[PDB]
Amino acid sequence: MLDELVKKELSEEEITEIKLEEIIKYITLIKKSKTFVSSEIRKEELKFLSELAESLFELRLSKVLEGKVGKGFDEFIFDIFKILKQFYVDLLTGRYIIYNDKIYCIVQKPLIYNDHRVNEGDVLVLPMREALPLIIASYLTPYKIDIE
Amino acid sequence: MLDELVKKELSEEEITEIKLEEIIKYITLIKKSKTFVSSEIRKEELKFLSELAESLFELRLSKVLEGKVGKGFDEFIFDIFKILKQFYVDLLTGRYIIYNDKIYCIVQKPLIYNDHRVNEGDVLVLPMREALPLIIASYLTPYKIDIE
Amino acid sequence: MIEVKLRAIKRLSNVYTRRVMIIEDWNGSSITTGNIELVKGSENQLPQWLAIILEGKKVAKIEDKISIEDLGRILFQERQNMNTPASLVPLGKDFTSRVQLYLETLRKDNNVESLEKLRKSIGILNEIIKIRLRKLIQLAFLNIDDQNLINGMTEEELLIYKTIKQLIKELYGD
Amino acid sequence: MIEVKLRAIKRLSNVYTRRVMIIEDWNGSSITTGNIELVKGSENQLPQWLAIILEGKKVAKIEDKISIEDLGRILFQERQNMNTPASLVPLGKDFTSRVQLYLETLRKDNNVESLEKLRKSIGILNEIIKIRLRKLIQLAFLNIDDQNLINGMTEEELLIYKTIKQLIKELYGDII
Repeated sequence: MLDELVKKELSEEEITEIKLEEIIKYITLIKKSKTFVSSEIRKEELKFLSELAESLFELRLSKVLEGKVGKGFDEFIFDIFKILKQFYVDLLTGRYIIYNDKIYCIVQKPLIYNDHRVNEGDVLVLPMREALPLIIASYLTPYKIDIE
Repeated sequence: MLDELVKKELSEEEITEIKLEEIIKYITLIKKSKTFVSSEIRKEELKFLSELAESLFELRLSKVLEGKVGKGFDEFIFDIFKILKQFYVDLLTGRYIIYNDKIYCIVQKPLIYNDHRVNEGDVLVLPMREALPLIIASYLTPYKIDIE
Repeated sequence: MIEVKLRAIKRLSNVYTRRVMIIEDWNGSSITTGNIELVKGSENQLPQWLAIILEGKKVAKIEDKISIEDLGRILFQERQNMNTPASLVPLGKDFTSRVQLYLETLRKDNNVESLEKLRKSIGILNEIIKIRLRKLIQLAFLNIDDQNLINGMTEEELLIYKTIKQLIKELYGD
Repeated sequence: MIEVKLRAIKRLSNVYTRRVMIIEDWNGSSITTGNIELVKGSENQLPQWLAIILEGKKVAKIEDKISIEDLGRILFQERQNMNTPASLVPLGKDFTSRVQLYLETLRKDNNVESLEKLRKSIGILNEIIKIRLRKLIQLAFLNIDDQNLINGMTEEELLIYKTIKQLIKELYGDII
């Protein structure tokens, strides 16, 4: 249950190993409950369960910020967080080429931008607000300057 | 340098408004310095600036975790963090259809997945570690089970 | 500083077990408790969120509610040894949740008596919080790990106590 | 969240401004200061990391180092009004880093006189920390106008002070 996962996350200093099998088991329980749980109880319980899941995310992400190593089903979520941090550090240390709010990027996979086809190896200049999601999705990588 | 932004972030409870022009100012100085700053001084200095950039990210993300509303050049980074949070809550509250480690998603833009072309409106069942980056890049949107 | 953990503690308290005397038959289900069947004249243990729903429907009644007399008694016992840091009254983990529910019901009724009783309760709680914080911070500054004292702290107070202990040890041990 | 602020404080101490006495002519550059020209006999202000680099090259000498005589004077002034929470001696944000530098040079010498000054300085520091921490905790509960007192705190003491005031306020809001 979610309350158990939140309670163990508060008491432990390290990030608890929440395996994917346990998450799939609890999601199956939620789906099965639709057969027996009334709509009134299910609606009120959704608020308290979503608040517990929200806290579980916050507690585990706080430990990631403090320096704890994340392991479990949500490791792919923490990896996205590390990409956000590395983009942040590269940007402030001048490793990127910025024109106003746009950034130079190298295309990794065939992509359609502004109704135009770009292929792997091409260079695209586009706002950071649109480049970073495409970086996380491995469609783009930022053009890097070696300031060392 | 970046120490100005870190000090102000460390003293105020709310997220400081760091305009993009402030970031451009420091990036410009880092770029110009490569022509007249010795490599010995510049290497040690860039190490300190990189650590200060990490701290600025960590301090502002800590305030986002607590509920503060962020405004500034890095607002698009915080919005991605909220996408990770909402995906986490929706998953643990049974709002997504999960099949083994995969998840049902609705296609939003033309997509090439596994060398196969899919278009808007199509449904794709792919692993979560691959689906979430495509959700952030607006190529996919997870199929949300309507309650009741 | 500890806003994330304070919310997590509060949201955990909505699932804490509460004693309830069932007054009307009712059978239903939830994700937490599964299929349950209640019966009149039988005390049962339910999560706090479910007990509040069943109390508003007059299905059952919550028994272990905090009162203004309990707050005045805690304040009195706290003033007897105001300068003694190791004289915290043992409150427990459910004290904060029961107080939050007490102020929630008074503010929901919106009666005139609920307003003046609320102001009197806030004045008592402010005196209780200040005195207990004086003792709790001093215990952290003195660095005294007493298992009997730690149990007497609420979850929120224990978090504050450990945060300042670790902050002093890290800053003046480095 | 305290761990994030600890790293930020430790990383800020590298860029504290230090008053340095120039002993040898040297013109150089850095990203922080740009191109600067240092002349003998003139005091200048430099970031701490750069002042240490120029000190190791015998280019200049840091002037505002802390000493055991300074530690004894601070302990004396702190003892003058131990029960007064608003009687903190103004130290500065760079005080902690300067003390760590003075203690590190005493360990580097490895002399009998240096190890004796190291133990005595640690003893004085312990008494200073005890007195200042007690005044700091009381100051956090007093709710007084604290602007000159905040300026007089070190960076680590300011973190302790504001963390206590924030924890008290957050517990008040969570209960009330």
